[PDB]
Amino acid sequence: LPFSRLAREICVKFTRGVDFNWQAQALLALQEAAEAFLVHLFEDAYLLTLHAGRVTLFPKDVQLARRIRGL
Amino acid sequence: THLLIRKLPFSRLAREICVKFTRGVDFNWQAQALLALQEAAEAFLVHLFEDAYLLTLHAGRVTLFPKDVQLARRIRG
Amino acid sequence: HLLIRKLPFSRLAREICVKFTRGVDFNWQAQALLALQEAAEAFLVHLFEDAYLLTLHAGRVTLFPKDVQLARRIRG
Amino acid sequence: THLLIRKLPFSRLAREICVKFTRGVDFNWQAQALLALQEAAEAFLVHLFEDAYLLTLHAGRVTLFPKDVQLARRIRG
Amino acid sequence: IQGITKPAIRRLARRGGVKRISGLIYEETRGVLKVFLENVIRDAVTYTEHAKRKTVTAMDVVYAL
Amino acid sequence: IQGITKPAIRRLARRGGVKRISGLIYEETRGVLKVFLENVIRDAVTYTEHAKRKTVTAMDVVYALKRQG
Amino acid sequence: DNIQGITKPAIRRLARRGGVKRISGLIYEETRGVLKVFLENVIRDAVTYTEHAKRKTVTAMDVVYALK
Amino acid sequence: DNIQGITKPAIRRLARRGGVKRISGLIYEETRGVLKVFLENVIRDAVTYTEHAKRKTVTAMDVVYALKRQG
DNA sequence: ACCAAAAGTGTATTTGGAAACTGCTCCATCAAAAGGCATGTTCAGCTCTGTGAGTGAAACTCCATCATCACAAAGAATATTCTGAGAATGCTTCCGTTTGCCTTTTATATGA
DNA sequence: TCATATAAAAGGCAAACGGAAGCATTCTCAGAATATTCTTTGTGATGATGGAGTTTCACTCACAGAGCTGAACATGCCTTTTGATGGAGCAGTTTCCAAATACACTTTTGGT
Repeated sequence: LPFSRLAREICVKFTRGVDFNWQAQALLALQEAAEAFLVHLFEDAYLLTLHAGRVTLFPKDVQLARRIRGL
Repeated sequence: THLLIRKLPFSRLAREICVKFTRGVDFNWQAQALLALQEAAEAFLVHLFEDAYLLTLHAGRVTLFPKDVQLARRIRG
Repeated sequence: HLLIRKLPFSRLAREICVKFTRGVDFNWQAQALLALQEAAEAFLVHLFEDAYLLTLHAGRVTLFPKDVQLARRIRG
Repeated sequence: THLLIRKLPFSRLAREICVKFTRGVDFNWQAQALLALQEAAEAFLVHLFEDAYLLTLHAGRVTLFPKDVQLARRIRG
Repeated sequence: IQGITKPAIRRLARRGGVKRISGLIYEETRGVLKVFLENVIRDAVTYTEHAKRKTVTAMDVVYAL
Repeated sequence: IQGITKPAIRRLARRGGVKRISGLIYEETRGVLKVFLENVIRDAVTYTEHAKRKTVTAMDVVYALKRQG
Repeated sequence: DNIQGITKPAIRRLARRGGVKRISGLIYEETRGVLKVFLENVIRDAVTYTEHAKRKTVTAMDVVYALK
Repeated sequence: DNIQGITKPAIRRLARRGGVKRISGLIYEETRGVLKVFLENVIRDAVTYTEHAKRKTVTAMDVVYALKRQG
């Protein structure tokens, strides 16, 4: 999806100027980093949920998995 | 400016570790170095225990089982 | 769990201590034997996973002896 | 042994990386230390290539490809 | 308005090796993605307006972490 | 030595927020403290060796801690 | 007969745990050889650590130290 | 740029000493990146040691100790 | 334009959150006792600071030689496709080893 | 160095369960042929840049002496340490239903 424009609606707010042209490799790297972050966070949260005995995820559990590490 | 782990056992543990890894003469330890080491080790243990306690609170059961502390280290690591 | 039978592992450990030719030196504990079992299995699984990754890089899905040989050589 | 990369460009790179990405203030470098660093980098690169060409020849390709270097780096620690 | 969709969350989660996902976690995933994107764009804008160049993207964004 | 006995660890956890502490955690606490010290002492002694000295000063251990992360 | 204890399906299941899909026939000999070399290394280190102390009875501490 | 100080013929010569025969054009950038990472680590550790000794200059002892630490 | 894909609406399934029970092991306290830590002395070598001697590191200029771009070619090697055949797998049946459970057995710590 | 005991360790028996043989199956990998690509090789320019000789001055470094301070030891007494029953809160186990997730069909729709 062209979610890139929706992502840039907040950066253009901070820049107060014309949106800069981002390379295709730049968007690819951003998407890969986002996927890596999401998969790492989800795996970490699921580990502690299964430790608690549950099988499904929860907002509290992913919130804890985020807060335990650095912010 | 407080500590709660006894000074002599910690000092002798640190000295024996230093002698163990380094196969040289006994490295003299300045009395400030051991105190700072105790401060750092105490802080690290307190933070690890705090994070382990968070795991138990989310799991309901409070008793700190070693699975909790090892999992907290795994997430921290 | 442990993927091999305990007794053959124990007897191979006994004979590989016997090859040290220091007379009788076999004094085996359950905890020591299981710890060495776990360590050997972990080393083997690391070697196999790395070798399979390398041979997948090679262009074959199977595994061959020259995979594990050079994987061990590169590791050290 | 004789050095492969010319000493001046490596010196420039080392000085700029030290002064910029280490938050150090105009550190001065010793020519012997810099030569030691150049030797270390050259040895590391030649050893990495010696390792990677083993993978390349293993894959049946007489040439060398970057994926070989990434894989060799991944295997080696 | 919202560019984050349920199959997008579920595919990545299943890639992560989870089994079941609550439907109540979509808002939290949107929030964590939002803070992450804010962080990366803040680093990028810092790197672009601190460097002389403006149009190019500084690849040093990797070394911020 | 591992002279860090049960009441010391219990009091440490008590200031750490722990109310009830299991009896199986003393060994793991000793192990984690031992490995943490084996790392910090190693780095600090390497640093002081670099300083061409034989005694160890709080500067060396603070440098080692900063290096550890 | 000594190395016959390590049986062939053990190699297959261990490779399966290692993520390997297929396993060729010739791999068994080199698998047993690398097992032998790793065993002799670790047990050499364990026996020299056990000889460092005056008793000939090994302990779990000796082998875990031998790992390092 | 400064990073381009490690010229392509230098990389080719180093590879020839390494024993490779044919070099793909993509490997130059990857080799530059690997060298950059390795130099970053070694320089960081050597500079840290030099700051420990409280000197403004870096000596061969600092770099050799940094190499020893690296592993 | 247009076709994959996500949203909406059901629909059957399911696992988790609470309740009730049970045993289990951990907090607390008392006693004591006793082992180990805090305190105080004494000596020596080690660090710290200074002080000057030497030296080498940043800055400079100039020349020569290696990179580099550009060119064309070329052919070596690579990616691709098609084919078969040995080997790797699956399944079944038998059989030989393993493992829990007892039953001896003796090497070592403890005391003297 | 001797008693010795005892707790870890060696030895035997039945089951079943994983391993072995062998055959049918397939399918992966090795081989061959080929279009394609992209790396090499050679060479002219060449000027772009790295190497060599000179300086100076900021700095490192070797040493020397003064202090102190850390290692080692003697002593009291107090936080630790076992044990002890209790006990008592709390972790592990079992049921149930119900909201909530997975799944299927369809339709908008928006991504290319």
